[PDB]
Amino acid sequence: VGLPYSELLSRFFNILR
Amino acid sequence: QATINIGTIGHVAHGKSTVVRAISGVQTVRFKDELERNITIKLGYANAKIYKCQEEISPKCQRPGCPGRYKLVRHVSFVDCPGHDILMSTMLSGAAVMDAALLLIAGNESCPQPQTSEHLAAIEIMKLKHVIILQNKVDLMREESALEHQKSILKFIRGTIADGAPIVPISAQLKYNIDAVNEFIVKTIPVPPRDFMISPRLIVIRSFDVNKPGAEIEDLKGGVAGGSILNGVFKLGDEIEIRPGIVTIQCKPIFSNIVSLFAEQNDLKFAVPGGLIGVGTKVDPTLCRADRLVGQVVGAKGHLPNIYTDIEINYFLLRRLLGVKKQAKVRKLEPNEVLMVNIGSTATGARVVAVKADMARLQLTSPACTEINEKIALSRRIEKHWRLIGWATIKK
Repeated sequence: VGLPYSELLSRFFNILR
Repeated sequence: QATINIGTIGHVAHGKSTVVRAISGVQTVRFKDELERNITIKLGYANAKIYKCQEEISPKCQRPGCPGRYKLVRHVSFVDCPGHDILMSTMLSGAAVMDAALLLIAGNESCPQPQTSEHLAAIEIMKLKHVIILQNKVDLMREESALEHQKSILKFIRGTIADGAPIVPISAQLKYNIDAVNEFIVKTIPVPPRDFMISPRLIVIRSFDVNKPGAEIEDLKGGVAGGSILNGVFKLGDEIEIRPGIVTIQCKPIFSNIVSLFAEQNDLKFAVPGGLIGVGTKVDPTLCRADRLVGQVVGAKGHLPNIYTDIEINYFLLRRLLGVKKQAKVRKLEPNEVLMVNIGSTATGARVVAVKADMARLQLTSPACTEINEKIALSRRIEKHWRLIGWATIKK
């Protein structure tokens, strides 16, 4: 599924330098 | 030791090595001065740890809050092949050695990339649908663009034998989001069972001398074969026949008693299958010189694999080819033409004797060894370098 992925992506975006 | 052979797949200059580094810390090296700047010939090796926080990369739970220490799950080893359409033989060899796959797609680079597609196809062919998909160069892409890319990928993966294979957005350089990947490694990839009594067979991909420049001969080392086991726990102190042989034109199999069976970073008593292993044998390090033990079969002494040149193949092909942008029509196979037949680890140059309905008879210019039925990926020369046409099984 690409929505338990969506959350991950969001998290990644949040914690970028 | 190493519990499951997990392979890494992706496009050339995307960062498979980088990904490996991010995961493990163990470097694939990138070597021979050509490959220091550019791209490897040999497989890249790394040993990753799984000790889960249940109350991980290191066996201590000081980091994720709860001081209840990292609970041992597994130890996994990497099978990182070259993702170049010139050097595909190595990739093919890796494929019928692996138990599971790991896909790598870049953000800013396109979704129907040819090499990646080819790799995927190969994986599908050789029973490797356990693919964890990784979005790699996402530390470059927009909040919308990335999403679009993902959607496109999803669309692509609908008619493939991969159906709902998990996608993770990682940075291999910045070290983020790999927790999910780790979780999946236990979640989506269970290890397929590998027992005691299934006849012991070793598949060699690498030849190694540990003969260092500077030493004296009164302090010598034997030949080390870098190869994987997919059946039979090889224990210390056994005799071996390597069966594709040594060339005289006729070939004669090589006989070697076990010096060592080395896995992880420390030599062990045993070598439990589903892992890639460095096997010290009494054989000369002069035959383990550079890349001589590549695509050779090793059996425990008192065994009969057969060294075939004339082969009964059951073949199946595509409508339209891969390796190219320009996905060209599959024109029918032409008789007495040099194909490349990849069987487990071999990459033999074969000439077609006959073309039937679903069967083909092949002449081998280099002899390969069939113990079972043996899994085949086929390749052809249309556009200079070798493109992937289809797949086969030896009907024996």
